[PDB]
Amino acid sequence: AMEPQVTLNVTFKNEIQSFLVSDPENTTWADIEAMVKVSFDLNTIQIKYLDEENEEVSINSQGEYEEALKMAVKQGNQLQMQVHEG
Repeated sequence: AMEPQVTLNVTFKNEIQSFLVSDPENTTWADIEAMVKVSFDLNTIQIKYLDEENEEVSINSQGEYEEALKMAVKQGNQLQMQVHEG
């Protein structure tokens, strides 16, 4: 046990919102996507994050989300995310 609170810093265009997610192992990618959709009024989205190689990589699944979280643990419990419409 067990990943600590993670901060998701999510950019859409020139807006950014930070979401403090208390128990990331207890979350689903579907839940996170839904939060981002509701926040930015988006329907179909692609979300990317900045990985260890400092490249934007899309998260398209629960597994890709879980891997992104493993990285966040090593990087100060935060993820820098970018959202694109469509």
